[PDB]
Amino acid sequence: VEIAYHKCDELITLFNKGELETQPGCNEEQTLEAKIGGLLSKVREEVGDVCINELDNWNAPLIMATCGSKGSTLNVSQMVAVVGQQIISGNRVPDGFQDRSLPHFPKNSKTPQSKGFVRNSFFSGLSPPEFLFHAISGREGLVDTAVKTAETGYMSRRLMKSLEDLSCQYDNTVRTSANGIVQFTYGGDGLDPLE
Amino acid sequence: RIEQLFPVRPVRVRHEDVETVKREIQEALSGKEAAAELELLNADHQHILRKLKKMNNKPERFMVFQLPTRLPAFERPALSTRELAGKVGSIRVHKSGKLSVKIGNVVMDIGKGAETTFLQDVIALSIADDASSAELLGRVDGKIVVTPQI
Amino acid sequence: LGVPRIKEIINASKVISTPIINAVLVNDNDERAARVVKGRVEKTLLSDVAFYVQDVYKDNLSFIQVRIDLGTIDKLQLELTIEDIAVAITRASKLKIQASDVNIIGKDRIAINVFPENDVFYRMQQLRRALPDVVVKGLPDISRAVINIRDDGKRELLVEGYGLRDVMCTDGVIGSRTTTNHVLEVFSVLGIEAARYSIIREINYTMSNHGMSVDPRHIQLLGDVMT
Amino acid sequence: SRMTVGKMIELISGKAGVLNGTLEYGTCFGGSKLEDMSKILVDQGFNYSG
Amino acid sequence: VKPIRGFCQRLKGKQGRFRGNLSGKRVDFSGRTVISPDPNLSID
Amino acid sequence: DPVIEEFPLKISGEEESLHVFQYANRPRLVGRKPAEHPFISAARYKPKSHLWEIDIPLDEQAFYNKDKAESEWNGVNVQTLKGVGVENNGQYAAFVKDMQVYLVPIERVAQLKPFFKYIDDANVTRKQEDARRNPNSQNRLTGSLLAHKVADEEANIELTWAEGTFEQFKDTIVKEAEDKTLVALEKQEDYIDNLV
Amino acid sequence: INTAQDKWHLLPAFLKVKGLVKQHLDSFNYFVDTDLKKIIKANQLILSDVDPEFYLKYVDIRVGKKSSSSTKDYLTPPHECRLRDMTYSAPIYVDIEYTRGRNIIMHKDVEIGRMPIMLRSNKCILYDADESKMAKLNECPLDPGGYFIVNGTEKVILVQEQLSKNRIIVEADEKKGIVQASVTSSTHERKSKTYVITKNGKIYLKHNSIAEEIPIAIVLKACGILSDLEIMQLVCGNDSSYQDIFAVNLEESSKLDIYTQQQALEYIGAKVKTMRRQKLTILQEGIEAIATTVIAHLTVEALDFREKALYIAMMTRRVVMAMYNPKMIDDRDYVGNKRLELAGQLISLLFEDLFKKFNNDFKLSIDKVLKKPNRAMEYDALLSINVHSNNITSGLNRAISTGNWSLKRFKMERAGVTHVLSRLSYISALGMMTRISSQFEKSRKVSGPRALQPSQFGMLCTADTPEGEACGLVKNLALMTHITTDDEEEPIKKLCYVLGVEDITLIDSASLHLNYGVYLNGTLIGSIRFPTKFVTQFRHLRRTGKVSEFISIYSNSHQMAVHIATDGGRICRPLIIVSDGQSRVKDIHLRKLLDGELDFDDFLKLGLVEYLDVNEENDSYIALYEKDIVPSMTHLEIEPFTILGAVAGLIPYPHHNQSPRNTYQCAMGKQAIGAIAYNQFKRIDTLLYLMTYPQQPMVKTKTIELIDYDKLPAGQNATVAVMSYSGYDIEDALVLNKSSIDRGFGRCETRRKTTTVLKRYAN
Amino acid sequence: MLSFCPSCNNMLLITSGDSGVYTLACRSCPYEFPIEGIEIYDRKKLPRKEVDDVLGGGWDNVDQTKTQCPNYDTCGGESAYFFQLQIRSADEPMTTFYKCVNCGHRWKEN
RNA sequence: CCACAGAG
Ligand SMILES: CCC[C@@H](C)[C@H]1CC[C@H]2[C@@H]3[C@H](O)C[C@@H]4C[C@H](O)CC[C@]4(C)[C@H]3C[C@H](O)[C@]12C
Ligand SMILES: [Zn+2]
Ligand SMILES: [Zn+2]
Repeated sequence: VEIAYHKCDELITLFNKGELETQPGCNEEQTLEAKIGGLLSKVREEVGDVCINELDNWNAPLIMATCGSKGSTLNVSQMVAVVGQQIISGNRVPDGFQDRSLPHFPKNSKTPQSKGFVRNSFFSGLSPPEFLFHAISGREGLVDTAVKTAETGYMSRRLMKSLEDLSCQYDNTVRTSANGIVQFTYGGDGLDPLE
Repeated sequence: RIEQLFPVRPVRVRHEDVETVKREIQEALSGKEAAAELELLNADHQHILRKLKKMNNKPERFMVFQLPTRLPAFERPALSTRELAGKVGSIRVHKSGKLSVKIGNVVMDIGKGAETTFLQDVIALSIADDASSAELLGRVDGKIVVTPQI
Repeated sequence: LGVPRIKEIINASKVISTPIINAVLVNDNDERAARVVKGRVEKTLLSDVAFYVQDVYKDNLSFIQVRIDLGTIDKLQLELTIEDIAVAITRASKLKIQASDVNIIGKDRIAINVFPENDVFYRMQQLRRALPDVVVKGLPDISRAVINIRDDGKRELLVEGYGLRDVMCTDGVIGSRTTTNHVLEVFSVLGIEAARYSIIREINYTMSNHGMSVDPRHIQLLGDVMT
Repeated sequence: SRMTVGKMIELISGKAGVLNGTLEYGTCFGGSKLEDMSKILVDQGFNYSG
Repeated sequence: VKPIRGFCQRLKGKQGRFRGNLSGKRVDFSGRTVISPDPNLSID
Repeated sequence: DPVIEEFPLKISGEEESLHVFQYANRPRLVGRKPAEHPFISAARYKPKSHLWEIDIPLDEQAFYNKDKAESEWNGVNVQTLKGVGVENNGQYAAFVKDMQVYLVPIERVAQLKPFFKYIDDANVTRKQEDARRNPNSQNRLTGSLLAHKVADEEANIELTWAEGTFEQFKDTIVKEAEDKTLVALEKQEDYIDNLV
Repeated sequence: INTAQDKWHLLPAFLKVKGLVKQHLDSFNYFVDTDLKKIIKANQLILSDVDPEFYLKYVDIRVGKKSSSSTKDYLTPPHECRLRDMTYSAPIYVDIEYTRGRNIIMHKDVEIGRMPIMLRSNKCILYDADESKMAKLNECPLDPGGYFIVNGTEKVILVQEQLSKNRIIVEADEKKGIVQASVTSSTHERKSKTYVITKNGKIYLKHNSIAEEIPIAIVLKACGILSDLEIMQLVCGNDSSYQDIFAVNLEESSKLDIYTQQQALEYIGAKVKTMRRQKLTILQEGIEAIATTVIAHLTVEALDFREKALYIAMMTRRVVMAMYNPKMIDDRDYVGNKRLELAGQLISLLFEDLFKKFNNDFKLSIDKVLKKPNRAMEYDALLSINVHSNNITSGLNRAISTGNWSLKRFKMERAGVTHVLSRLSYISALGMMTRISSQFEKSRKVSGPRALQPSQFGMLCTADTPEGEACGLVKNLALMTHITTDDEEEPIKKLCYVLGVEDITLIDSASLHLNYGVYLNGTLIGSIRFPTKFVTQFRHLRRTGKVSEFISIYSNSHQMAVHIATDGGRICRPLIIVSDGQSRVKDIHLRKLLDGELDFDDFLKLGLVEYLDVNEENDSYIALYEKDIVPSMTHLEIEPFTILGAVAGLIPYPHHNQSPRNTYQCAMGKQAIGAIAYNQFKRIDTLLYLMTYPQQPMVKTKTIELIDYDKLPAGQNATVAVMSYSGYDIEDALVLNKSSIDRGFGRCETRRKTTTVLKRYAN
Repeated sequence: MLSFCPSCNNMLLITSGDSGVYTLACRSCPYEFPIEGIEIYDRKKLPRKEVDDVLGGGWDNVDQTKTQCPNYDTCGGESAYFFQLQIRSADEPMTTFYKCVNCGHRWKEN
C-alpha cells in the first residue's frame, strides 16, 4: 500500500504540473482518476491474493468460501486485509466541500486516503474518514435496493400483461388468445427450456 | 475633445489570465494569501506616503478618509463630545516604511481600499431662501481607509 | 446497461440515451485510414477550422469575414475545400441566407454579405454569433467518434448518434456488418426482421452482462411479440 | 457475508470483562483494545481468542 | 376541499374495481404466519 | 518600530455640509494623463428628496448632426445627469496645508447617472396623442411610491455655480481648526469592547 | 497526570448544561419569552369603524404568570394530564387598555386561552426539579421532555428541514440545457420565489406575479442602472467570455427601444397581473413591483435603488458563470444550504394566525354591538372576550393534535408535522427526538437527497436512518451539535463598515469585481480591500466575545467573495481552536474543568472552543488527533465518535462493522423490549412492552453513558456459542435454551389500555 | 460589434438612415460616428487546439517517385515522397498521398 | 375516508 500511495502521489504531482499524458483520450482529470482507480484496484487484488494464500486450512471463512455456502474471497480479503477503494456511482467519493472531500484533508488534494480509499482492515478498525466513506457506500447500496423495486415491479407487470395470452397449441404453434400465430414453432425447434 | 468623443471600446481580458492581470489593472490607474496581503500593504503604504508628499499645498486636491463612524470620545474644554473639532490624531510613519494613524490614544491601520475608475470632486452647498450657491471646491484624487487595530 | 436499458428496449422509445453505432472498416489495420474515415462521419464545426470570424463595415457595405486555414485541413486530412465550406454555409436554415451572398476572397477568406432602420446590425450580429456553430463536414446527429481496437488488433469506429444509414452508406465503412444498439433506427433502416434481431441481441447482451443466465428462447418470444 | 468483526470483538471484550469483573468500553473509534482482552483471558485460564 | 369519489374514480387506480377486486381479491380459507426452519420435514 | 515624522489630523467644518458627486459615465483618467472636468451649465437640488441634476453642454462641432435632434428631440443640446444623495457617515474629505492634514465631513454622496428628459417628453406627447384621440380614506401609497411622489410634486430650486471658492473655504476651515487642540479621555482598551 | 488525549471530557460538560433535547427546549423558551411580545407588538391596536373613539390595545403578555402574584399559577401535573386525557397547558395572561365610556381603563390578567406548555420548558412544572419532587409528581426523572401532552396523547413537533431562505441557488438542466438561479424570499408579508432562467441563450427573469418573462436588461435599467456599460461591467466585469455570452441581453433592450428608467418601469408594470385596490398609474405599479414583488426580502424605501440592482446583478453573474461551465453550480443537497425550522418557530407562526383571527372576530363582534345606539359603558371587552378566547386554545389544540397545519395568511399547507411519541423503549423515545424530516417525500431521485453527502460529518448521524422507502429522507442529529438562533443584522453591518468595508453607494461599479466583496446573509453589502485580514479580525472579535458566537465568516475564493451568516437554523458543531501547531486547550484547562469549575461556556469565553457550521468548516482544516497536528491546521476535533448519533451509540465497536449492519441496528434498536421509565407502572398507555429482568450491556459505550441508557436497559446478556448446533439455525435462525427460558431469559409482558367514556347526551 | 457610447455609455447601433451610409448611431443621446475612410471591425479569436495528427511522419525511409508537382512557381522538384493507403471501399482504386521534396504542399490521387 | 409508523 505504501508503494501504491507513492506512485499515486507521483501521478498527482505530474497532473499538478500539467505534463500528465492523456493516453485514453479523455481530459487530464478523467485519465488521472482512471489511473488512480486502476492502481488501487491492483493493490487491493494483490493484498487480497497474498492474504488468501497466507490462510491455513480449517479457517472458517476460507472453508465457507471454498464450499460456496456463504461469503466469497472478497469478503475474507476485506475482513483480514485491506478493504479497498470505495466507489460511489462509478467514481470515487465526490467533493462534498469546496474542491475537497472532507475538511480533515488539505484543499486541492487527490491522495487516495482523501478521495475514498481505506487502508485498514475490518478487523483493525476504521479511521473516521474511512468510516464516513464506507457509510456513504453502504447508504448508496441501501437506497438503490430501496428504490429499484418500484420500477422493476412496474416493468414486470407490464411484461406479464403483454404476454399473458400466449400458449402452445396442440399443432406446435404459439398462438395468441385471438388464434393468431406469433411463432410457428417455439424458438425455432419447439424445446422447453425446463427440460 | 477628440478622444472624449471617440467611441470607447470596453476592457476585455481573456478568462484564463484575468487573475494574473489583476495586479496590473490595479497598478495602472493609480500563507500565500498572507504574503500577498503583506506585499499589497507595503506597496500601498509607500504609495500613500508618496501621494501625501505630492499634494503638499496644492489647490483643488483632495483625498477621502474612511474613518470609523464612532470615533473615540473626548472631554469638552460627560457629554463625550459626539461632534468633533480641532486636532484629534496624527498620521505617523515608521522607519520600516509602514504607516499608522493615532487618533487620540488609539492606534489604527491605514490602506487605500477600492480604487475608482471615474472622476470625483468635492462640492460645498449653502441653502437659503434669499441666496443659494454650490461651489466646486476641487477634485477628489483617490480614497484611503483607516481600520481599527486589534 | 441494467434496469434502465431493459426498460428502454422493451418500451420501444424513439429517443434513447447513449445510442452507440458500431462500424467496421474495410482497412482496419492502419491508424491513418481509421483517422481519415473518422474525419468523414465525425462532424467538425466551423469553429474548428477558422482562425477567427469578424464583422467588417465598408463605406456602404457590411459583411462577415471568415479565415479558414488550409493547415488544419491538411493536418487532419479532412476532404474539405473552401467552396465546400461556402456551400455548407448556404445549407444553413436558421441564418436564412440565400445561396448567392457568400464570396471567396483570396484562397482563405470567405465573405458573407448582408443587404437591407436598424435591421442590418441585428441581422449581422445574429449571423456573427451563430456562424461558428455551423456544420461544414460530417453528419448532423453524430455527436462524436472514437476509434477503438478489438482484441484481435483490428480497428473499429464507435459513433454516438442516430444517423445509421448515413454512417453505413459512407465510403470506407463496410455497409454489411454495421449495426447499432438503438432498435428504432435498425427497424426504419433494415426492416422488421432486422429489428427483431436487434431486440434479441440487445436483450441477450444486457442479460449476459450481469450473468443472470436467462435462456434465449424467452428473449426470442419477447422479440416475436414486439415485432 | 455480513462481515461483522465487531461482534467477535464484542464477545471477547465481554468475556474478558466479566472474568475481570469490570465492564469494558466499546466506544467508537477507540474503546478497550483486543490485546488487553487476550491478556486478561490468558491470565484467567481461557484461550486468547475466546 | 376534498374531491368527491366518482364512478371513474371507483373504476381506476390500484384500489379500483379492475385492479383491486377483479384481477385479484381477498380470499377465504387463508392464514398468515411467521416462518421458522425444520430440516426433519420433507421438502414437499 | 519608532516614528520619524507625524502628520497631524485636524477635524473641522461641522456645519459646512459638503457633497460629492460620482460621475458614472466618464473615466478618471484618459491614458496615463488626468482627464478634463466638464464645463458646468446649470444644476438643481430637490430639498425633500435630495436629488441632484447637473446639465452639461455637450459638443456641437463634431459627432452631433443636429438634424436628428431637431427632428424628434426638439433640438436637445445638453446632457443631464441625475443622482441621489445618500448618507454615508465615516466619510471625510481631506486636504494638506503645510504638511498638516485637514479633514471635513461629507454629508452625502451622489451617483450621477445619465438621464433623458426628452425621451420622457416624447413618450408623454405620444401618450397624449393616442389617448385624447379615442377614449377606448384615499391614502394607501407607501414605500418608494411616497418618495417618488415627493420627488415629482416638489418644487425645484435653481442653484448658482461658482469656482475658485477653494481659497476662501480653506481659509475658513483652517481658521475654525487652528484654535483648538483636544485631549484624550479613554484608553485604547476601552475602544475594543464597544463597537470596535 | 492528565494528558490531552482525555480532552473528550469536554463532551459531558457540554451535555451537562445544554442538554440533548435542547433543540426543542431552547426554541420553545425563546418563543414564550420573546415571540409573544413580538406578536402582540405587531398588531396590539384595535379600532372600531362605526364609532371612531373606542380603541383597544394590548400592552403586555405572559404565560402562567399572574401580574398581582409573584408566584406562578397552579398547573395540573403532566402525568395527571396524561391519565385524565386533558391538555397540559397554562393560561395566556394579557394586559389590556381600553375605553369605558370616556375612562381610560387599564385592566390586567384577562385570559385569552390556554397555551399548551411543552414539558421541561422554563414554564413547565418539571423545570429544575430534583428527583424527589419529580417522584412526587409521578414523572420519570430520566425523561427527555420536549413533547406536548394534548388530549391525553403526547405529540412531538419534529424538526423540519428546508432549503435555505433568502439565498441564491443556481441549478443547471443539461438534458434541457437551461441554467437558472432561484431565490425564495420569505418574510412576514409574503413568501415569493424569483427565478432568473436562461431561455434561447438569453437571460430572462420570471416571477409568479408577473405575466411574462421580463428581459434582464429591462429590469436592470428599471432598478436604477440607466447606462448599459455599467450593466455589462456589473454582470461580467473585465472578462472576455462572460461579455461574449452576455452581449445578447444588452442587444435585447435596444431591440425594444427602452432607454430610460420610466420606459422600463412602465414596460414591467404593464405585465404585472396583481392589479387591485384602485390601482395607480402603470409607472407606479412597476415601481411597486420592482420595490417589493421581484425580491421580497430586500425592500427599497428611498429613491436609491442600488442594493436591489446589485443583488440582481450578482444573481445574473452567477447565471453567466453557470453558462460558461456547468461545474460551478452550488449543490442543492449541501448541508450548508439547508436550515432547520424548530418547534418554536412553527408554534409562533400558528399562534400568529390564530391571534389575527381572534382579533378580527373580536373587532367584528365589537362593531356589531357598538353600531347600535343602545350602548352601555361601551360594551366592555372582558364581557365579550371569553367566547372568542376559547377559539385560540381550540385552534392550538386541534393543530397540535391532528397534525394538520393550515395557515391561510401565509398560504402554507403542511401535513404530518407532529407525531405520536413512540414509547417502545427509552432509547426509542429519545431517538424520536433529534429527528429531522426532509422537505419533500414524493421524489425517488437516487443519488439526490437520499444519498449521504460528506458535508454532514459531525452535524447529522452517519448511520441512523430508517430502512425502506424513507431511507435517507429522515435523518438524526449528531450527539454534539447546536442549532443557531436568529440575530439582528444591523450591528453586524455597522461592525463591517467600521472594520474596512466600503459601502456600495460610494464605490465604483466597474472596479467592483477587481477586489473581494462582502455579503451579509447573501445580500451584497460592500467591498473589502484585504479579505484575509478582515476575516482574521472578524474571527478574533468573535472569539473574544464582542459579537455573538453563532455569526459565521467564510471566504469563497471561486466567487472572490466573503460571506457572513447570521440567521438561525444553521446546524453547527463545537471544536477546539489550534494555533501555531499547539492546541489552545492545555492540560491546566482540563484539570480546571475536571475539578468542578470552568464549565463549557467558560471555554467559549476564553476563546478555547468555538462553533463552526458547514460553511465555516469549508474554510477550516481540522485535525482528528494530537498526532495529526501540523502547522497548517486550523481546528482540532474534540472527539470523533460524536459523528454517530444517540441511537448509533448503542453499537459496540461500530467501526469494525459494515455500514449497512450499523444502519440496521440503528433502525432495530428502537424496537427493543425493556424498561421504559422509572414511572412505567403508573402509566396507562395504549401499548407498552416491558421486560422482567433487564441487564446492563457487558460492552458499553461512552454514548450509552451520556444518554443514561445504562440505567434503563433493554436486553439481556446471553452466553452464545457460535456454532451450527442443528439444522434449525439455518438462515439467521437462533437456537434458544429451554432451561434458560424457564429461569427467566427473555421473559416479557405486554400492557394494553381500553378506554371508555360515559357520554352525557343532549336528551 | 461592442462599441460603447462616450456620452451616456450605451450600445451603439449601426444604422443606414436613408442616404445609404452606415453610422454608429446612438438612440439614447444625440451622437454618432460615420465610418468614412477608415473601416471598423470586431474580430473574435476562435480557440486553436492541438488536434490529432494523421500523417505525422508517414514518409520516413519510403520510396520516392517521379511526379510533377502542381506548384511550379516555387520549386522545380520532380522527386516526390509517396505512400499508398487504402482509404475507400475494396471495390475502388487504392488512393495514394504524395508530396514535394522542397515546398511541401501534399496532394493525393485516387 | 386520509395520514403517520413499522414488517418483508
Ligand atoms: C434535437 C434532438 C433530435 C431528435 C429528437 C431526432 C433527430 C434525429 C431523429 C431520428 C432521425 O429522425 C431518424 C429516425 C426516424 C424514425 O422515424 C424515428 C426514430 C429516428 C431514430 C429519429 C428519432 C428522433 O426523432 C431523432 C433522433
Ligand atoms: Zn449615447
Ligand atoms: Zn513542390
